[PDB]
Amino acid sequence: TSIMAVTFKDGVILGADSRTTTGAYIANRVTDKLTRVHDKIWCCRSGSAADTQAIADIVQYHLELYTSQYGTPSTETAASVFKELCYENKDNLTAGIIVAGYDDKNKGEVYTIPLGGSVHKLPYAIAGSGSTFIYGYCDKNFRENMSKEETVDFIKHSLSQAIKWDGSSGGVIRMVVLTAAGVERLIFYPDEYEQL
Amino acid sequence: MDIILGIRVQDSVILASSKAVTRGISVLKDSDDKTRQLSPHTLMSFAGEAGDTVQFAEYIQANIQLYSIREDYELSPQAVSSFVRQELAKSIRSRRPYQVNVLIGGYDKKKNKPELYQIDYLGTKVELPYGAHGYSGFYTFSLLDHHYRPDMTTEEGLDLLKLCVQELEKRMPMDFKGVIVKIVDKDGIRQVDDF
Amino acid sequence: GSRRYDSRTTIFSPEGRLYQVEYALESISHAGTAIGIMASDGIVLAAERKVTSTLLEQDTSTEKLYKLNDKIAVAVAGLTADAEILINTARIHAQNYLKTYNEDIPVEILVRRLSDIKQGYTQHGGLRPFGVSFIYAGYDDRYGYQLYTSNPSGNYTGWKAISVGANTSAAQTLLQMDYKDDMKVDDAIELALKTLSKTTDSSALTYDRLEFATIRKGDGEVYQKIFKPQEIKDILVKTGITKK
Amino acid sequence: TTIVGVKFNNGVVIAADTRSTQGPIVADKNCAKLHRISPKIWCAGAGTAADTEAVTQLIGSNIELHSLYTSREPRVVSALQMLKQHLFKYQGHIGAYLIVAGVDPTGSHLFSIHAHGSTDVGYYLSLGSGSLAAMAVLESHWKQDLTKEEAIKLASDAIQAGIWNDLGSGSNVDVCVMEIGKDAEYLRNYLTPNVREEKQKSYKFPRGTTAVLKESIVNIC
Amino acid sequence: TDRYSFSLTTFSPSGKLGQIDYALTAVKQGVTSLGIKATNGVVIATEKKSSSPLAMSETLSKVSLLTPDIGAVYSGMGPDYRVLVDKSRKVAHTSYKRIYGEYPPTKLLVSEVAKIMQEATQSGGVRPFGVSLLIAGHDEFNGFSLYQVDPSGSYFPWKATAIGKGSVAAKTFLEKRWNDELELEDAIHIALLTLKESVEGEFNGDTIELAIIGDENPDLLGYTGIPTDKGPRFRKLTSQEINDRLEAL
Amino acid sequence: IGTGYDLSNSVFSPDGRNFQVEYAVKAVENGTTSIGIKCNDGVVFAVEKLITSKLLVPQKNVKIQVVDRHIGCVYSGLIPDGRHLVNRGREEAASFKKLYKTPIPIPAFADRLGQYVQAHTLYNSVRPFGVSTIFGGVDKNGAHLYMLEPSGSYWGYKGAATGKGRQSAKAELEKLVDHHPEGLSAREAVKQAAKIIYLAHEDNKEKDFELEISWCSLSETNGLHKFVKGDLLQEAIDFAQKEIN
Amino acid sequence: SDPSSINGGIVVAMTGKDCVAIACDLRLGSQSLGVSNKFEKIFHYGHVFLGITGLATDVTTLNEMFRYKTNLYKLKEERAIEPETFTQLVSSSLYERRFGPYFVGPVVAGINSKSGKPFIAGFDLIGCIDEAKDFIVSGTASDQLFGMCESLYEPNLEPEDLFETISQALLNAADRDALSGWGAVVYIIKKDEVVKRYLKMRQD
Amino acid sequence: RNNYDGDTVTFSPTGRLFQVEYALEAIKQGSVTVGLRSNTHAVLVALKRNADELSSYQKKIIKCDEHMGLSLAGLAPDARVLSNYLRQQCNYSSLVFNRKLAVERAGHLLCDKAQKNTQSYGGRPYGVGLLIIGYDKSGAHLLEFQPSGNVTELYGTAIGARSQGAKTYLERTLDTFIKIDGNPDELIKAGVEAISQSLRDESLTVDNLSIAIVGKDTPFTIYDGEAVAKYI
Amino acid sequence: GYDRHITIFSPEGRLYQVEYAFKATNQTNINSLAVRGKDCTVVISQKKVPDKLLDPTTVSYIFCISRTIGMVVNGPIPDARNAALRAKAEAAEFRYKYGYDMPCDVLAKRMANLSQIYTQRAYMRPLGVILTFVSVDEELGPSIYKTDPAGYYVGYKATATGPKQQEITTNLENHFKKSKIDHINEESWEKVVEFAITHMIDALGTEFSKNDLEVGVATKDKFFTLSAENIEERLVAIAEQD
Ligand SMILES: [Mg+2]
Ligand SMILES: [Mg+2]
Repeated sequence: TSIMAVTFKDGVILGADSRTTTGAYIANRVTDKLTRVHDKIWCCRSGSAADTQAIADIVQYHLELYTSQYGTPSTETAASVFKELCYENKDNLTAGIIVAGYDDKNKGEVYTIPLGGSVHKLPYAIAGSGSTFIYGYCDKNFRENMSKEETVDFIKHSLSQAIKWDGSSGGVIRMVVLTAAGVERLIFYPDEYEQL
Repeated sequence: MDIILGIRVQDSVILASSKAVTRGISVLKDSDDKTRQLSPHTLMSFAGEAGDTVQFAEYIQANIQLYSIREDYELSPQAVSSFVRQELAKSIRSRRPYQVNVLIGGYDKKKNKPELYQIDYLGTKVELPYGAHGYSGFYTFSLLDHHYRPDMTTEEGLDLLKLCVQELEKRMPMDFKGVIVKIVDKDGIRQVDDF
Repeated sequence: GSRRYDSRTTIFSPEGRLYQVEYALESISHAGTAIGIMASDGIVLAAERKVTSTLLEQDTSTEKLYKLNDKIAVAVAGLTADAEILINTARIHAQNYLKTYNEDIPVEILVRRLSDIKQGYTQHGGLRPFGVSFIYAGYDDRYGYQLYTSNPSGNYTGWKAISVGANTSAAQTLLQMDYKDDMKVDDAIELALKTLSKTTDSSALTYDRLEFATIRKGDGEVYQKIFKPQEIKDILVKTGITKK
Repeated sequence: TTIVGVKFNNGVVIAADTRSTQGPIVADKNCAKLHRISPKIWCAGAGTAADTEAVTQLIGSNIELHSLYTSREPRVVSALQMLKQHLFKYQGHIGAYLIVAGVDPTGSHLFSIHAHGSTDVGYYLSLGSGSLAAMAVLESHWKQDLTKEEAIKLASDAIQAGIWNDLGSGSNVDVCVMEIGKDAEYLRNYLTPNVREEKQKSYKFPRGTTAVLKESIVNIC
Repeated sequence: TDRYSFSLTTFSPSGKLGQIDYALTAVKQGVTSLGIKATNGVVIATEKKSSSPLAMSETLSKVSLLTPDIGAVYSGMGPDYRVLVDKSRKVAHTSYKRIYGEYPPTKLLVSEVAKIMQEATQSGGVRPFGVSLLIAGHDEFNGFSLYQVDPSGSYFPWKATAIGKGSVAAKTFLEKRWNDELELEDAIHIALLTLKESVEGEFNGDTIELAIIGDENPDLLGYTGIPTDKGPRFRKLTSQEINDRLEAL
Repeated sequence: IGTGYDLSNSVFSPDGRNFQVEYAVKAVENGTTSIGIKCNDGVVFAVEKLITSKLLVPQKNVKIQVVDRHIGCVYSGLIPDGRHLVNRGREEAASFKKLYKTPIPIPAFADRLGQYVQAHTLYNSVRPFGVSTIFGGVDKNGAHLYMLEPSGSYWGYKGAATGKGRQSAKAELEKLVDHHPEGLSAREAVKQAAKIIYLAHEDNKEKDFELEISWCSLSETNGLHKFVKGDLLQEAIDFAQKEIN
Repeated sequence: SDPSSINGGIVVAMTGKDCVAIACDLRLGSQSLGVSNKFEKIFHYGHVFLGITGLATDVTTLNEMFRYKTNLYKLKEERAIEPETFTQLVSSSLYERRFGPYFVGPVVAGINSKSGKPFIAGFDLIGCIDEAKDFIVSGTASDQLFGMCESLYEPNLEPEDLFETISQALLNAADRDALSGWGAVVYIIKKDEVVKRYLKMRQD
Repeated sequence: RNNYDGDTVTFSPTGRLFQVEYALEAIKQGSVTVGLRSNTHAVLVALKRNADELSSYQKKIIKCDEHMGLSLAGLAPDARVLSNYLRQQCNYSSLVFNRKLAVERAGHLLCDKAQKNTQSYGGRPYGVGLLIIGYDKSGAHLLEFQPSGNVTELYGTAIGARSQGAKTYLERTLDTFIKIDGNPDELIKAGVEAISQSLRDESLTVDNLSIAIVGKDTPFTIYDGEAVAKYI
Repeated sequence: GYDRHITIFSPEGRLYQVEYAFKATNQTNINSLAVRGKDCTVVISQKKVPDKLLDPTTVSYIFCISRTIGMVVNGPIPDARNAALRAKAEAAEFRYKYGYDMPCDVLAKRMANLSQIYTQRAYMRPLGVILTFVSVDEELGPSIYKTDPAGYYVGYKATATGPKQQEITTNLENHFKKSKIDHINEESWEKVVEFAITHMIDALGTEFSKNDLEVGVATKDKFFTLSAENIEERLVAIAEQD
């Protein structure tokens, strides 16, 4: 698993790979690791697929109820829901979740929830198996208030390096862009990022 | 383990139980009766883990006496055996099972027949002309398969039990300090004065 | 709160009687007539089916005679639903006794269990008692053939021949006039059928309006014969009450 | 076992083998592994066969109740969600790995569920022991806009690979096709390539060969 | 805090259960429904009384499918019938299908619903069901059958009967017009006549509901390939079929 | 047709009313006067505390209660029921903040209190609340002032009043709404609330009284709920004492 | 040790033309020490027979429980239970204790009273239904029984040939298992007749 | 009044709770106790009531902590339950937070503990009224608690039969007793004078009087028997 | 006696508490109507704000249950908000457990079953509210389903509820008897809103301003309430009509 979420001027972009493996076997090479918990609040998942999917389902239920009761929730609200779920069930959960959301009040925001349930707000967050390999690179290339195209290129480069070095990551690069215009889905095939 | 033997002849049922209870490296008692009278015509011998034996035996005894007082009737040995096997089967899957193996010797007055039932702590029950629990079977079952006859008398069964006790005392490392022998027949349960 | 609406079903009258027990007994007095007769070679049960219609299917209907097990049967007077609930519980208790002891349950034990359930309903819980009276016909290897009666009060009794339901006093008087300790199963069938035909509220006693059953020895094996409508018609025309 | 599912332009097909193994011994040489959740939503199970059967029966009963309550056609996503939540509630202690396909008012659907509660979607899926051979065939012969017959042949070839090359799978192939416009068609024993050869000797014993001690009639009426 | 742990239906000094009789009264004040058993099928029918023509008739189904071989109709309080049908559908699975792998017979499902209604007449803080049920069914061992269940928890079989407002006239009509050799279509026609006698408003395929427990419909199964499995015998009649059989009358 | 429909809670009279709720409303009408005024960027609460005897310690026995750090609540009627209600509201706000991190919105808190009070009118085993509650505060959407009735009915108000002098207070509130379409200042709202309390005290002029004021404003209280004490309290009380004559 | 391998015992059911057969050994023992040679492992409810191998206490408990359930079934339905319905009941009862199972291997045999079809089925300890037409085996000598049946069996044979085949299979499988033997019983079931025969075999 | 005095769950047409009023009347029948305070100390004086001359005078003052206590008027067991709850609350404060429980917070807790009985069906409101004296970080405090739930902080008050005498005396003597700082004996004498003002045909005896004193540099202390003989 | 106090049967076999809840439904003295468009559904309700101290934006009897389902309530606002919260919770729970949005008729059936439980259990009294759910279901289309305190629920081509419900119902009946169709054959939802408002004006015989109406419109996968400005625009478009 190789997931990340980067905030830029026009909003936020979440990127991930599509490789889910059971040991050394490519179980699924077309996995959508970006899950939508609200209209403009998405999450990248890593770890136990069942645990992450269950947490995402429960968060989506809670956010739909929050929308029906008190209107659109902020990104911090979904982050706190994820945090409470992961912390109060830390003894039976193995999930790392990067929650990225764009609202008109706070522009774009990225929170990360590592194991143990902790929550940390970052301008950009990286996680997953391959994340390690692209730590330094990201720290050497990330910039504040980037444009959409340069942010896409940054995420593409980082995920391509992670895929190339990590055997647990691969497939295609899936990105979801949350901006004032709405939600955009981008897919980048191997021939694009391998040639990089 | 303890010596628990039983034989069913034509006219009675004979049960033999070791007299020795030892805790640690010391033989604590040499005159222990490992039997509980369930009904005036049904006796039960028991052996197993310390504590569980007496508790389970007296529990079964209290239940049998309650049923006898309620209905003014003595339960058949088959019904008592089924009751005990059901209790043990419920026990083994409880939080802490009873580790007690029992021999039920009874005289069915409705059939005028002697009945011997062997039940292990797991809830497995059988009707046998001769039975034992633990290592006693390994020695006594050959002798019973050879000598036992269906039309034997009470004295012949006592002789067979004495032969079994002699073989046990000869080829066993544990000193069980002899056995107590009890006969159940139409006149009730009685204990042999000296064996 | 809800105290004002509490009927207090389990209370004593100033005379020392349970209101709901007497009222359920009255309800049963309006129900059908059930009669059991214990002859030296069997037991017979006969009941009067209240429901009457040309379109009712009497073949598949059994509102008054039910099977507790293979050796015990019951006749019910009163509410059919409460009766079926109690009969299901009785079957369950009988099968529990069988599983525990590998022996058929004695009749008195089952009757006492049902009567204790009824008593518990007339002492705690604040619920209405079952408006049902039971006539138990059974056979065990200790007391042989046995005929018992139970009422919503939770009390049970044993009888040689007894009836519950409607017109209890007149039916009991007729039975006491025509009962003998040496009679057989056929004489008991005749007596029960005559008592039903003489204590019925309908115009005439037809096969559609009644059910019959016999616990016999036909071997060393008892048998429960639940009478089919045609067999009921045949026993009716044989005794003379009806005609072919 | 070897179970596969392949989506085609107007529906979805599933296929499986017919051999249940009690350890290294073939218990049933023709065990149908296709179970019906809804009249138009089927699935194939692998792992603990009793667990697969039980979860499929439970989810099918609850889905029938849901359809009678809502008066609507059952949805494949409903079976997916119910199965996933039930399997997750037991943290994988129910060893059922399912390939669930179906057709509903929303279209054709094909998913796979793992015993721990994980779910994935795709056009071609394979589960079981021989799942690797089948998956190889699926990666070698799959294409977009498959027809009904093409998807049927692809699933049959995947199950054949799982049968011949994997010891856990064998015997015949069962297929179930679910189209958008028609009723689901269940082909039991679609292919029969492992027909047993005739024995060299008939072993009919001469009557009286067995030593009989005592015979008696038992009552059953 | 629920403190209604005492029974609401008690015995009156006259020997009657008041709430049960009141539920029977509410049933008698309900729209007339009827059932007729034939040689090869049973027919259930009722009137789909609409308060306003703005309401859609299909949105109110008085005939409900319990099992593929068992349907039911009612007279009395609609919502109680709906919750009873839901509980019956649930008990048909949780008590018989999830244990024996088959749908329950008619008599057992009727007994379960009767147990539910009896508990309603005895449990604490609950009124009886103000509904009478006509349940038609078919099983392989008892053939075809038609049962009637009352609020008291009693149930009884009927060759043909009716309940509701026009219960007495419909029942008297059915008594004269029923025979043991009646076919399914003849029973349908007789049911149409009886219901027509019990209707005051419009009487067409859009105002009355009718269903039949007859032959198996393999086309209504949804899947093919298993010869052992057969189609459901319950089938609700379309408005066009009802109108065709009415015009033939 | 019938009688005794007013002896049990949650029992509908033939007209369609709940008489126990109206009896609770009668109990709140007997209580002292309490008002709330919504300004531009906050709310102000004021209450009259009847000086039963001069042995009472002044400035004690406070009536206004704080929920979370941004909600103020006052109530007229049976004070213990008001304390029960504010305790339940504090529990609701704590749960909301625990799960969602953001302080509970005023409409959400109002709906919570309303559902609680309404559930207290669904069962004959519980007595309806004997208080009418004026509460509110400032959230991300601005200022909000709510009034909640024993029936479970609650509404958003520009100004609210309840108690013995409520009518007079309500009249004065309307004058404000008539004479200030642009809105009042937080300090001006406090002064006007002091005035309205002094005016509505005339119905309860039998015994002496003590005025208690609190406010929650973005500019003057930084969004938090704070009691008006010290120099501003004396300024508002002098304004009211001058305007009374 | 192994719960299923403490008491031993074997059961085998087979099918022939309008008939079924079910045979079982008579041995009951505690590991090596055989304790009883009168432990039958085939029971009958109505016209459906059920053999049970494995832990003997669980065998007896399941026998009593299924007797209970079939008696209640007969009282409620006013008819005897059919082999398919009883197979589904056994499966559900076995799965009801999935996380605390019964160490048994039930085998159901019979002839449906209405259809007249010979029916046999097998279960594991958690209720998985093995509905094979040829033969069902269970017990400690499951591999020996599998070999004997796969070698000897051929379909559509008369009840006498079926008896000979199943008896030879059971005997030659029990003579290769230390925990089986000590006597054998064979039931031949035809639509309206059930014959029970004891077999003579080596007693070691 | 008539059909509205069956339980605490029913309001009257005028909006009254008659069971609570009957509990207040039960308080009124109880013996008279009076409390007063100064900025340094707080005193609670009480007259215990003997049923007959052979009966003992029921102790009407209860110690809740080393800094707070109360005096009761009415049903003794309800006072016991309330005082035990207050003891547990003070103990919880001192144990969990190393902090003496504030008198105002204890009053709020007693208010809620009384209210939880006056709103739910079943049980009953408490049949006792309490006067709580304490000395915390905010100084001396005196509280009057009624089973309706209304707890009020006062300089001086009294409850019981004919308590209005001592109440009006304390109202008249406010400026005097509110400033008796640095001397406990004079405040005790003032409380004795009040409880004497509220007496009919009775005289304060060494057996009838009970004193409780709290304040700065003084723990909550009870004086019974000869200890009160100095103030007779 | 006490058969008029709890949900038990009277000697006539009638539940008086249910009838009294029906009577209490009209306590708000507000009328509402619902109509189906070609691909939309419109609910109109009388918005009455008597006291000027009220914040008129906080006065509403229409609730946004889910993204697709809207619900207008006739009855007191406490029970209205109770039913609203329960319906929102049920819709969210359905979406979570079954993986798709709760249909309109399904939510109506659930709320009607809850009302039936209230009608058969003594410890709970029925809610004195009549609920009208409206949506554009994917399987059905424009959907209006109404439930009452009796546990009864049914779907309508168009419906009305309130004091003058009879008049509005008769008006809608007349219109649909003239047009002989089961929906308003208009593509745009604004014109359907205008139609509903015009027929409410005709039935009630009174004129409305933009402060007297609440409008809820449900279209495919979105339910939304109209602002006062959009309501005034619709009223101006109506005034310029014939
Ligand atoms: Mg292979
Ligand atoms: Mg051997």
